Amino acid sequence: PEMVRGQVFDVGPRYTNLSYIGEGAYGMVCSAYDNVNKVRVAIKKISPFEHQTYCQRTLREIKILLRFRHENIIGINDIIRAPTIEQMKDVYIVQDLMETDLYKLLKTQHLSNDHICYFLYQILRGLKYIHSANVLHRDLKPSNLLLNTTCDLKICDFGLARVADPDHDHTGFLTEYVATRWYRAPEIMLNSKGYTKSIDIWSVGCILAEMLSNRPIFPGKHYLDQLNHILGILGSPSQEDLNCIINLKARNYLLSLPHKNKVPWNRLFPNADSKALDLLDKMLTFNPHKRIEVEQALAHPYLEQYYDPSDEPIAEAPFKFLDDLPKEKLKELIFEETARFQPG
Ligand SMILES: O=C1NCc2ccc(-c3nc(NC4CCOCC4)ncc3Cl)cc21
Repeated sequence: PEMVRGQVFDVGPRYTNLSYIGEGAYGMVCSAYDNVNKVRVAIKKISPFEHQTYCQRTLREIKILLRFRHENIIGINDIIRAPTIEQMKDVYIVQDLMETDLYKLLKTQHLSNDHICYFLYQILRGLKYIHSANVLHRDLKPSNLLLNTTCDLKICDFGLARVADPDHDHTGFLTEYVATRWYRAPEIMLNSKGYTKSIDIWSVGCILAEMLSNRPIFPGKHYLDQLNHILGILGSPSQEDLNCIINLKARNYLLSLPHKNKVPWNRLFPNADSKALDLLDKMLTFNPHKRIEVEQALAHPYLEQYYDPSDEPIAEAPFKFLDDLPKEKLKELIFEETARFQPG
Protein backbone atom coordinates (compact mmCIF):
# COMPACT_ATOMS: atom_id res chain seq x y z
CA PRO A 1 0.00 0.00 0.00
CA GLU A 2 0.89 3.69 -0.64
CA MET A 3 2.64 5.46 2.27
CA VAL A 4 2.41 9.24 3.11
CA ARG A 5 3.68 10.50 6.54
CA GLY A 6 4.33 7.28 8.48
CA GLN A 7 0.73 6.13 7.80
CA VAL A 8 -0.59 3.52 5.31
CA PHE A 9 -2.90 5.28 2.87
CA ASP A 10 -4.38 2.18 1.28
CA VAL A 11 -6.50 3.25 -1.67
CA GLY A 12 -5.07 1.63 -4.81
CA PRO A 13 -5.12 0.76 -7.63
CA ARG A 14 -8.07 3.06 -8.59
CA TYR A 15 -6.41 5.95 -6.66
CA THR A 16 -2.68 6.74 -7.18
CA ASN A 17 -0.06 9.58 -6.93
CA LEU A 18 -0.89 10.81 -3.41
CA SER A 19 -0.06 14.17 -1.75
CA TYR A 20 -0.73 15.15 1.87
CA ILE A 21 -3.32 17.95 2.51
CA GLY A 22 -3.95 17.95 6.27
CA GLU A 23 -5.28 15.85 9.15
CA GLY A 24 -8.20 15.97 11.60
CA ALA A 25 -8.05 14.59 15.18
CA TYR A 26 -8.70 10.92 14.03
CA GLY A 27 -7.62 10.78 10.35
CA MET A 28 -5.55 12.22 7.46
CA VAL A 29 -6.76 13.86 4.15
CA CYS A 30 -4.82 13.38 0.82
CA SER A 31 -5.26 14.21 -2.82
CA ALA A 32 -4.99 11.33 -5.35
CA TYR A 33 -5.45 10.63 -9.11
CA ASP A 34 -8.69 8.64 -9.85
CA ASN A 35 -7.77 6.23 -12.70
CA VAL A 36 -11.49 5.52 -13.56
CA ASN A 37 -13.01 9.07 -13.81
CA LYS A 38 -9.74 10.62 -15.00
CA VAL A 39 -9.45 13.51 -12.46
CA ARG A 40 -7.64 14.21 -9.19
CA VAL A 41 -9.80 13.69 -6.04
CA ALA A 42 -9.70 14.22 -2.26
CA ILE A 43 -9.52 11.21 0.11
CA LYS A 44 -10.10 11.26 3.88
CA LYS A 45 -8.66 8.33 6.01
CA ILE A 46 -10.93 7.69 9.06
CA SER A 47 -9.96 5.33 11.91
CA PRO A 48 -12.88 5.48 14.40
CA PHE A 49 -13.41 1.86 15.54
CA GLU A 50 -11.63 2.01 18.95
CA HIS A 51 -14.14 4.69 20.17
CA GLN A 52 -17.88 4.94 20.27
CA THR A 53 -18.20 8.71 19.91
CA TYR A 54 -15.82 8.56 16.82
CA CYS A 55 -17.98 5.68 15.40
CA GLN A 56 -21.15 7.77 15.98
CA ARG A 57 -19.71 10.80 14.16
CA THR A 58 -18.34 8.73 11.24
CA LEU A 59 -21.66 6.97 10.80
CA ARG A 60 -23.65 10.26 10.99
CA GLU A 61 -21.41 11.93 8.44
CA ILE A 62 -21.56 9.06 5.98
CA LYS A 63 -25.32 8.69 6.30
CA ILE A 64 -25.87 12.42 5.81
CA LEU A 65 -23.61 12.85 2.84
CA LEU A 66 -24.86 9.76 1.06
CA ARG A 67 -28.46 11.06 1.41
CA PHE A 68 -27.63 14.66 0.33
CA ARG A 69 -27.19 15.79 -3.24
CA HIS A 70 -26.61 19.51 -3.69
CA GLU A 71 -24.25 21.75 -5.73
CA ASN A 72 -23.14 23.61 -2.53
CA ILE A 73 -22.46 20.49 -0.45
CA ILE A 74 -19.49 18.16 -0.79
CA GLY A 75 -20.63 14.69 -1.82
CA ILE A 76 -19.15 11.23 -1.39
CA ASN A 77 -17.92 9.80 -4.70
CA ASP A 78 -16.56 6.52 -3.28
CA ILE A 79 -15.74 4.79 -0.01
CA ILE A 80 -12.81 2.38 0.27
CA ARG A 81 -12.48 -0.20 3.02
CA ALA A 82 -11.45 -3.85 3.46
CA PRO A 83 -13.88 -6.54 2.16
CA THR A 84 -14.66 -7.96 5.66
CA ILE A 85 -15.33 -6.36 9.09
CA GLU A 86 -12.30 -8.23 10.56
CA GLN A 87 -9.91 -6.73 8.02
CA MET A 88 -11.53 -3.28 8.18
CA LYS A 89 -9.36 -0.96 10.32
CA ASP A 90 -9.78 2.26 8.31
CA VAL A 91 -12.38 3.78 5.97
CA TYR A 92 -11.43 6.18 3.16
CA ILE A 93 -13.97 8.72 1.87
CA VAL A 94 -13.41 9.93 -1.72
CA GLN A 95 -14.73 13.40 -2.51
CA ASP A 96 -14.31 16.08 -5.26
CA LEU A 97 -10.92 17.78 -4.89
CA MET A 98 -11.34 21.54 -4.32
CA GLU A 99 -8.60 24.12 -4.94
CA THR A 100 -8.78 25.94 -1.58
CA ASP A 101 -10.97 26.84 1.38
CA LEU A 102 -12.34 30.14 2.67
CA TYR A 103 -9.91 30.12 5.69
CA LYS A 104 -6.89 30.05 3.30
CA LEU A 105 -8.48 32.61 0.99
CA LEU A 106 -9.25 35.07 3.82
CA LYS A 107 -5.66 34.82 5.13
CA THR A 108 -4.30 36.03 1.72
CA GLN A 109 -6.98 37.79 -0.45
CA HIS A 110 -9.16 40.86 -0.22
CA LEU A 111 -12.72 39.94 -1.29
CA SER A 112 -14.70 42.35 -3.46
CA ASN A 113 -18.27 43.00 -2.35
CA ASP A 114 -19.37 40.91 -5.40
CA HIS A 115 -17.33 37.92 -4.15
CA ILE A 116 -18.75 38.33 -0.60
CA CYS A 117 -22.24 38.38 -2.00
CA TYR A 118 -21.73 35.29 -4.16
CA PHE A 119 -19.97 33.36 -1.37
CA LEU A 120 -22.71 34.23 1.14
CA TYR A 121 -25.44 33.30 -1.41
CA GLN A 122 -23.89 29.84 -1.93
CA ILE A 123 -23.37 29.23 1.79
CA LEU A 124 -27.00 30.06 2.48
CA ARG A 125 -28.26 28.03 -0.56
CA GLY A 126 -26.37 24.94 0.75
CA LEU A 127 -27.61 25.65 4.27
CA LYS A 128 -31.25 25.91 3.07
CA TYR A 129 -30.94 22.30 1.80
CA ILE A 130 -29.25 21.06 4.98
CA HIS A 131 -31.89 22.68 7.26
CA SER A 132 -34.73 21.43 4.97
CA ALA A 133 -33.42 17.89 5.75
CA ASN A 134 -33.87 18.59 9.54
CA VAL A 135 -30.07 18.55 9.87
CA LEU A 136 -27.79 21.06 11.65
CA HIS A 137 -24.19 21.32 10.44
CA ARG A 138 -23.03 22.72 13.84
CA ASP A 139 -19.43 23.55 12.76
CA LEU A 140 -19.69 26.13 9.97
CA LYS A 141 -16.44 28.13 9.68
CA PRO A 142 -14.18 29.29 6.83
CA SER A 143 -12.03 26.12 6.74
CA ASN A 144 -15.23 24.05 6.15
CA LEU A 145 -16.12 26.07 3.00
CA LEU A 146 -14.27 24.73 0.04
CA LEU A 147 -13.72 26.74 -3.19
CA ASN A 148 -12.71 25.90 -6.76
CA THR A 149 -10.83 28.15 -9.27
CA THR A 150 -14.06 29.78 -10.42
CA CYS A 151 -15.24 30.44 -6.82
CA ASP A 152 -17.91 27.68 -6.62
CA LEU A 153 -18.42 26.95 -2.94
CA LYS A 154 -19.15 23.60 -1.16
CA ILE A 155 -19.83 23.01 2.51
CA CYS A 156 -17.83 20.15 3.99
CA ASP A 157 -17.24 18.33 7.30
CA PHE A 158 -20.49 16.96 8.70
CA GLY A 159 -18.59 15.32 11.58
CA LEU A 160 -20.50 17.29 14.21
CA ALA A 161 -23.83 17.40 12.43
CA ARG A 162 -27.01 16.36 14.21
CA VAL A 163 -30.69 15.95 13.46
CA ALA A 164 -32.42 19.10 14.77
CA ASP A 165 -34.08 18.73 18.19
CA PRO A 166 -35.46 22.13 19.30
CA ASP A 167 -37.69 20.75 22.13
CA HIS A 168 -34.59 19.35 23.92
CA ASP A 169 -32.29 22.40 23.32
CA HIS A 170 -32.20 23.67 26.93
CA THR A 171 -29.28 23.14 29.28
CA GLY A 172 -27.44 24.85 32.14
CA PHE A 173 -24.96 27.70 32.21
CA LEU A 174 -21.37 27.07 31.01
CA THR A 175 -22.20 23.55 29.67
CA GLU A 176 -19.25 22.22 27.63
CA TYR A 177 -19.55 22.36 23.87
CA VAL A 178 -17.81 20.60 20.93
CA ALA A 179 -17.96 23.05 17.95
CA THR A 180 -15.31 25.67 17.01
CA ARG A 181 -15.19 28.49 19.57
CA TRP A 182 -15.05 31.66 17.41
CA TYR A 183 -18.25 30.64 15.52
CA ARG A 184 -20.36 29.66 18.59
CA ALA A 185 -23.59 31.47 19.21
CA PRO A 186 -23.92 33.28 22.61
CA GLU A 187 -26.66 30.91 23.77
CA ILE A 188 -24.24 27.89 23.76
CA MET A 189 -22.48 29.48 26.75
CA LEU A 190 -25.81 30.34 28.40
CA ASN A 191 -28.51 27.72 27.96
CA SER A 192 -28.43 25.88 24.59
CA LYS A 193 -27.15 22.47 23.45
CA GLY A 194 -26.94 23.74 19.80
CA TYR A 195 -29.87 21.61 18.62
CA THR A 196 -31.76 24.39 16.73
CA LYS A 197 -31.21 25.78 13.26
CA SER A 198 -30.44 29.22 14.69
CA ILE A 199 -26.98 27.85 15.77
CA ASP A 200 -25.91 27.59 12.11
CA ILE A 201 -27.20 31.08 11.22
CA TRP A 202 -25.01 32.60 13.93
CA SER A 203 -21.98 30.88 12.44
CA VAL A 204 -22.82 32.18 8.97
CA GLY A 205 -23.08 35.66 10.42
CA CYS A 206 -19.56 35.27 11.89
CA ILE A 207 -18.34 34.13 8.43
CA LEU A 208 -19.92 37.15 6.70
CA ALA A 209 -18.25 39.49 9.23
CA GLU A 210 -14.94 37.74 8.55
CA MET A 211 -15.33 38.12 4.78
CA LEU A 212 -15.89 41.87 5.25
CA SER A 213 -12.55 42.49 7.15
CA ASN A 214 -10.48 39.24 6.75
CA ARG A 215 -10.35 38.95 10.54
CA PRO A 216 -12.59 36.85 12.85
CA ILE A 217 -15.18 39.07 14.48
CA PHE A 218 -15.27 37.27 17.90
CA PRO A 219 -11.86 35.61 18.47
CA GLY A 220 -12.35 34.45 22.05
CA LYS A 221 -9.39 32.72 23.77
CA HIS A 222 -11.54 30.36 25.89
CA TYR A 223 -15.05 29.37 26.76
CA LEU A 224 -16.47 32.40 28.62
CA ASP A 225 -14.08 34.84 26.77
CA GLN A 226 -16.09 34.00 23.65
CA LEU A 227 -19.19 35.58 25.26
CA ASN A 228 -17.00 38.64 26.36
CA HIS A 229 -16.21 39.24 22.69
CA ILE A 230 -19.85 38.83 21.51
CA LEU A 231 -21.23 41.21 24.12
CA GLY A 232 -18.43 43.72 23.50
CA ILE A 233 -19.90 44.28 19.98
CA LEU A 234 -23.67 43.52 20.42
CA GLY A 235 -23.75 45.35 23.78
CA SER A 236 -25.80 44.38 26.81
CA PRO A 237 -28.89 42.22 26.22
CA SER A 238 -32.27 43.87 26.43
CA GLN A 239 -34.74 43.09 29.26
CA GLU A 240 -36.87 41.11 26.80
CA ASP A 241 -33.89 39.04 25.67
CA LEU A 242 -32.93 38.34 29.30
CA ASN A 243 -36.55 37.28 30.12
CA CYS A 244 -36.23 34.43 27.58
CA ILE A 245 -33.23 33.09 29.63
CA ILE A 246 -35.06 31.33 32.47
CA ASN A 247 -31.96 29.61 33.88
CA LEU A 248 -30.88 31.73 36.88
CA LYS A 249 -27.17 31.18 36.68
CA ALA A 250 -27.06 32.39 33.07
CA ARG A 251 -29.46 35.29 33.70
CA ASN A 252 -27.70 36.48 36.87
CA TYR A 253 -24.31 36.25 35.10
CA LEU A 254 -25.54 38.62 32.45
CA LEU A 255 -27.09 40.93 35.01
CA SER A 256 -23.80 41.09 36.88
CA LEU A 257 -22.00 42.69 33.90
CA PRO A 258 -21.51 46.47 33.52
CA HIS A 259 -23.46 48.06 30.72
CA LYS A 260 -21.80 47.63 27.29
CA ASN A 261 -22.84 49.74 24.29
CA LYS A 262 -23.52 48.29 20.87
CA VAL A 263 -20.65 48.91 18.39
CA PRO A 264 -22.37 50.08 15.12
CA TRP A 265 -21.72 47.74 12.27
CA ASN A 266 -20.70 50.60 9.96
CA ARG A 267 -17.94 51.67 12.44
CA LEU A 268 -16.57 48.09 12.50
CA PHE A 269 -16.95 47.74 8.72
CA PRO A 270 -16.71 51.21 7.24
CA ASN A 271 -16.13 49.93 3.60
CA ALA A 272 -19.06 47.41 3.70
CA ASP A 273 -22.28 47.51 1.63
CA SER A 274 -25.14 48.83 3.85
CA LYS A 275 -27.38 45.93 2.78
CA ALA A 276 -24.66 43.39 3.79
CA LEU A 277 -24.55 45.08 7.26
CA ASP A 278 -28.33 44.95 7.61
CA LEU A 279 -28.25 41.20 6.88
CA LEU A 280 -25.23 40.76 9.19
CA ASP A 281 -27.20 42.45 12.00
CA LYS A 282 -30.10 40.04 11.57
CA MET A 283 -27.80 36.94 11.54
CA LEU A 284 -25.88 38.18 14.63
CA THR A 285 -28.95 38.76 16.72
CA PHE A 286 -28.44 37.76 20.40
CA ASN A 287 -31.90 36.23 20.86
CA PRO A 288 -31.98 33.05 18.78
CA HIS A 289 -35.77 33.24 18.51
CA LYS A 290 -35.41 36.65 16.77
CA ARG A 291 -32.44 35.57 14.60
CA ILE A 292 -33.16 35.47 10.84
CA GLU A 293 -33.83 32.00 9.32
CA VAL A 294 -32.04 30.69 6.24
CA GLU A 295 -34.93 31.21 3.82
CA GLN A 296 -35.41 34.81 5.07
CA ALA A 297 -31.66 35.42 4.69
CA LEU A 298 -31.82 34.27 1.07
CA ALA A 299 -34.75 36.70 0.43
CA HIS A 300 -32.77 39.63 1.93
CA PRO A 301 -32.17 42.65 -0.37
CA TYR A 302 -28.37 42.11 -0.21
CA LEU A 303 -28.83 38.83 -2.14
CA GLU A 304 -31.48 40.10 -4.65
CA GLN A 305 -29.29 39.55 -7.72
CA TYR A 306 -29.08 35.77 -6.94
CA TYR A 307 -32.28 35.03 -5.08
CA ASP A 308 -34.42 32.46 -6.85
CA PRO A 309 -36.37 30.05 -4.61
CA SER A 310 -37.16 27.74 -7.56
CA ASP A 311 -33.37 27.28 -7.93
CA GLU A 312 -32.67 26.83 -4.15
CA PRO A 313 -33.62 23.21 -3.73
CA ILE A 314 -34.77 21.39 -0.64
CA ALA A 315 -34.17 17.81 0.44
CA GLU A 316 -36.49 15.03 -0.92
CA ALA A 317 -36.01 12.91 2.24
CA PRO A 318 -35.47 14.76 5.53
CA PHE A 319 -34.08 12.87 8.52
CA LYS A 320 -35.92 11.96 11.80
CA PHE A 321 -34.51 10.53 15.19
CA LEU A 322 -29.02 6.03 17.92
CA ASP A 323 -26.64 7.25 20.74
CA ASP A 324 -26.50 4.26 23.23
CA LEU A 325 -25.25 1.81 20.51
CA PRO A 326 -21.80 0.42 21.43
CA LYS A 327 -18.82 0.77 19.12
CA GLU A 328 -19.11 -2.86 17.88
CA LYS A 329 -22.67 -2.40 16.58
CA LEU A 330 -21.61 0.96 15.09
CA LYS A 331 -18.79 -0.83 13.12
CA GLU A 332 -21.39 -3.23 11.63
CA LEU A 333 -23.56 -0.22 10.60
CA ILE A 334 -20.56 1.59 9.02
CA PHE A 335 -19.66 -1.67 7.23
CA GLU A 336 -23.36 -1.85 6.05
CA GLU A 337 -23.52 1.85 5.08
CA THR A 338 -20.33 1.54 2.92
CA ALA A 339 -21.25 -1.79 1.23
CA ARG A 340 -22.63 -0.08 -1.97
CA PHE A 341 -19.10 1.00 -2.98
CA GLN A 342 -17.49 -2.47 -2.91
CA PRO A 343 -16.67 -4.70 -5.87
CA GLY A 344 -19.41 -7.38 -5.55
O1 LIG B 1 -14.04 16.96 5.88
C1 LIG B 1 -12.94 17.49 6.05
N1 LIG B 1 -12.37 17.75 7.25
C2 LIG B 1 -10.96 18.09 7.15
C3 LIG B 1 -10.81 18.30 5.67
C4 LIG B 1 -9.74 18.77 4.94
C5 LIG B 1 -9.83 18.88 3.56
C6 LIG B 1 -11.01 18.52 2.88
C7 LIG B 1 -11.06 18.66 1.40
N2 LIG B 1 -10.16 19.50 0.91
C8 LIG B 1 -10.09 19.70 -0.42
N3 LIG B 1 -9.17 20.56 -0.88
C9 LIG B 1 -8.17 21.23 -0.08
C10 LIG B 1 -6.95 21.58 -0.92
C11 LIG B 1 -6.00 22.48 -0.16
O2 LIG B 1 -6.66 23.67 0.31
C12 LIG B 1 -7.69 23.32 1.23
C13 LIG B 1 -8.77 22.49 0.56
N4 LIG B 1 -10.90 19.13 -1.34
C14 LIG B 1 -11.79 18.27 -0.86
C15 LIG B 1 -11.90 18.00 0.49
CL1 LIG B 1 -13.10 16.86 1.00
C16 LIG B 1 -12.09 18.05 3.64
C17 LIG B 1 -11.98 17.95 5.03
